[PDB]
Amino acid sequence: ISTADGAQNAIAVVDNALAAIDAQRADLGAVQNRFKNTIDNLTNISENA
Amino acid sequence: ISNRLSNQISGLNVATRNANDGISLAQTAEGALQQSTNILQRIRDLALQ
Repeated sequence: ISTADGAQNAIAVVDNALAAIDAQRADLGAVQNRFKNTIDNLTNISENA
Repeated sequence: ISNRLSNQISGLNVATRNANDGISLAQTAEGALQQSTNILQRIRDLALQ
């Protein structure tokens, strides 16, 4: 960071960059929902079998 | 939206800090120029003497 010109450009870096973390955490959260729904159908196929 | 939003809130807090440090800086400039002002008033007075 130490230079001011790097202080602002830094914020551009971590701004476009931080949202990739959260893009993943989004995806994985959805994948956990996909798991839960999958299981909810899964135990039904189990019971019906 | 909560990650980005929280990051925004934190930046806003840091901005409160930075703006207030700016008020204090410009305060220092003000005072130093009060003293230089009083001096240059004085120098005017001596030119009039």
